[PDB]
Amino acid sequence: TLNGGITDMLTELANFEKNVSQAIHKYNAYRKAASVIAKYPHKIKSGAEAKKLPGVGTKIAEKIDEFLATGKLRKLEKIRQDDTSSSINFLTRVSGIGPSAARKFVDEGIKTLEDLRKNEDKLNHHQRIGLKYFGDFEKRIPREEMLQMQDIVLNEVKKVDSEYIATVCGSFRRGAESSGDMDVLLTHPSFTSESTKQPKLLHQVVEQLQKVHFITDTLSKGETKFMGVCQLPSKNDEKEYPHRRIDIRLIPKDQYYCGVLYFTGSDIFNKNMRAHALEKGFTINEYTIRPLGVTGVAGEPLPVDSEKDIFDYIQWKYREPKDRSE
DNA sequence: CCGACGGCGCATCAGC
DNA sequence: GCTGATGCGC
DNA sequence: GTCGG
Ligand SMILES: Nc1ccn([C@H]2CC[C@@H](COP(=O)(O)OP(=O)(O)OP(=O)(O)O)O2)c(=O)n1
Ligand SMILES: [Mg+2]
Ligand SMILES: [Mg+2]
Ligand code: NA
Ligand code: NA
Repeated sequence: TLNGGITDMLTELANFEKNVSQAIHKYNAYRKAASVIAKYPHKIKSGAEAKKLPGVGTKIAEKIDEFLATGKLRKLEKIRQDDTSSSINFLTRVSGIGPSAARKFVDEGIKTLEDLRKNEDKLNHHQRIGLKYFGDFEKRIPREEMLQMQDIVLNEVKKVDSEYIATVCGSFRRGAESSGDMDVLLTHPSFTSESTKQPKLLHQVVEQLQKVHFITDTLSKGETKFMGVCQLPSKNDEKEYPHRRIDIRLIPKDQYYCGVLYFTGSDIFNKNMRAHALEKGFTINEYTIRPLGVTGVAGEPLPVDSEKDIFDYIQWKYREPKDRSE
């Protein structure tokens, strides 16, 4: 907060473009812009001044201006009155529900938490579990709770296989005071860039979190990526914790540093980082960094021994996690 | 003025 | 069934 | 919507 009023607006605008407009570049434009301005250590006084930031542009600057002058932005207000827009916006807040579902659902008359609650049969497993946890999904997990769950997945994993190694990523890793969700990066000897790779691995751990009731519901699950719900065990007579999204990604043991870099994000930060890499003649993914130039065809992965080596290749000072919001 | 925008997992559907 | 696309997601 | 060619 400094320029919260600004970032908010951009955020709203970005939500619009993405849910309603289905103009994903404009969505990306708005968020980068909001993240840069969020790091900005001064209270912006004008658009021009914002313009000096990378990602802030001419339009966004006129807006910031009407904004600073009126405390508002018409276009937002006016969007705010559109009904089709409010439904989509509402619907898209349901996990599993995105731009196209929300429009067909709107088209078919489903448009409120009510319409939804009586039409579970028209949803997919995904959206049904999302409907189910609708407000919980919207709550911030505070840090002390994060410390509790970590402890659990960790302790649980050890139990399945001493060898497994799980690490809590996303906003947590970035030292946040409250996450949004739980992101678990996991590895095991047995599965490497050239392994006879075991689907047993993600499975047995998922299983183990189940039997312990940590894990309550499943959103998706492949042989390397699991996406579901978990929850902390409540004390006698104490009212239970909300349900949380938890993501567990299984990574080749060996491509760990690329793995952790990726899962720690931010998403904006990675977006920015991967881009700079291209610039620099590279192409970074969760597995490897590879040379990629002129012909556009990439080459063999360069060796890496730390997250650091990935910043090195691209000419960037190491940015510890706390510095990853963008 | 204009092409490109990070890179990839899992679910679902149609084509065959 | 498989392959490719599209949705929605991290 | 912006950026960089
Ligand atoms: N479009 C995205 C979204 C996410 N990720 C990466 C960023 C880190 C990891 C975890 O993602 P989230 O849990 O969505 O984000 P977070 O930074 O952990 O934030 P939150 O507190 O909202 O979970 O996935 C990404 O590369 N690209
Ligand atoms: Mg997260
Ligand atoms: Mg997550
Ligand atoms: Na700018
Ligand atoms: Na959604």
